[PDB]
Amino acid sequence: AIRKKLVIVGDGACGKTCLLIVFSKDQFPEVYVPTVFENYVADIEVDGKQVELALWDTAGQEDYDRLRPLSYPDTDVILMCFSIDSPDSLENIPEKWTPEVKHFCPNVPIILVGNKKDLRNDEHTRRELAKMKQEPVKPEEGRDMANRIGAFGYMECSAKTKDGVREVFEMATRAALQA
Amino acid sequence: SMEMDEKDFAADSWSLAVDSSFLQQHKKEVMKQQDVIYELIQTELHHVRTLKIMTRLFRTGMLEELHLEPGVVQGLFPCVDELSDIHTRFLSQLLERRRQALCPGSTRNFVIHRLGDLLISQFSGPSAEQMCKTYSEFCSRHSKALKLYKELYARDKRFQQFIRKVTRPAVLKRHGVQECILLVTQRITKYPLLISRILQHSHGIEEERQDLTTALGLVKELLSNVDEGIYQLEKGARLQEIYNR
Ligand SMILES: c1n[nH]c(-c2nccs2)n1
Repeated sequence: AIRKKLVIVGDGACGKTCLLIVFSKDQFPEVYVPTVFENYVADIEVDGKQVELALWDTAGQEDYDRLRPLSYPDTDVILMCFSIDSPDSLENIPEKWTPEVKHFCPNVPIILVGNKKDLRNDEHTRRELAKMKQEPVKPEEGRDMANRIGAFGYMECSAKTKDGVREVFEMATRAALQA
Repeated sequence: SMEMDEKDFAADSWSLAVDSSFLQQHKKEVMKQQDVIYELIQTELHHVRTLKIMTRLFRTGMLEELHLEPGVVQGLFPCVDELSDIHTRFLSQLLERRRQALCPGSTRNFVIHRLGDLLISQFSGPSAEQMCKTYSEFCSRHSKALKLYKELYARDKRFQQFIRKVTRPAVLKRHGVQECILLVTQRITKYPLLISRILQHSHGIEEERQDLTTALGLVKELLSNVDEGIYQLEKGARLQEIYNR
């Protein structure tokens, strides 16, 4: 079991903390949803290979440009998150996060992840966004952004229902194992 | 951590830690406030435990078993005793507030109504100056500590055996040397998230809402000061590289 390091980046409202919690517990919390995530080492077997994947969150570091890069040393795979209920979080992907992650993590694979995919067909979400002349991010808009930033791949998930969550972390492990 | 505190913070939430007959006596908004205060204290207990692994397991084990060159153990674990002193004091104050709030005849049923004042005290005056000085120093030495660790693990046989030996137990899975250093660096940026969510459920008493609003502002001032005082030290970097930054 080789050790690999994963870091999740993205805006404060992208759902990165929730995603790490749901994966690490293999359950959406039924009693209390934690505010923060410390770290975790997941045992994962992907395509016949056993890996210990250390998980780290960047939540709370978004406003601190000198503290935030301390999370990046020796990272093996980056999960770059945006929320499907927020086209504004997707616009900040090529603007701020991509040049930062390419600077501190050169040649590290980046997986662009569309979170909260359950909200794409949510009526309250569609009504709220229409007031600011917006709509939920379409899957093709996510793919095009991923292609544009040179991401290893594009994936979507919902921490609420767990759909796609296992797949995201298994693919992150595969990317971490590549040359 | 000591068994008494581990057991008091074993449950996933305050609502599962207290007796179900005690939980039924409170309003929904009080349960939400108490679950977030419990997460703050539980994560502080874990953070103090991380600092004890660094001082007692790693640092002390290297001094008593290995023959490292002078200044190597300090370089691997910068400011660990000052950090341990800051957070053990803060944890003691948090656990004393919980202890005083316990119902007579119970070691688990409590409600903390006055957290704001404790947070204002921790994040102002001499203790905020010490946190700012200690984290500005620690975070500026983060890169140097990681590089020093990597060199020793790859070139010193006895150091590699030591690390593999003390990190072998399952309870150390998340707590290798580099993992402890990043857990500590990330701790300070967790405080605003926890405080803001406690504030969200503390509108019932206006003085408490005001105190948590002041505490949140003080924590953000501390973080801004620490962030502005960081510059990664690099062993071997020449003066020309520094004054041309
Ligand atoms: C080059 N691209 N992004 C950067 C950053 N420096 C500090 C925080 S982000 N450098």
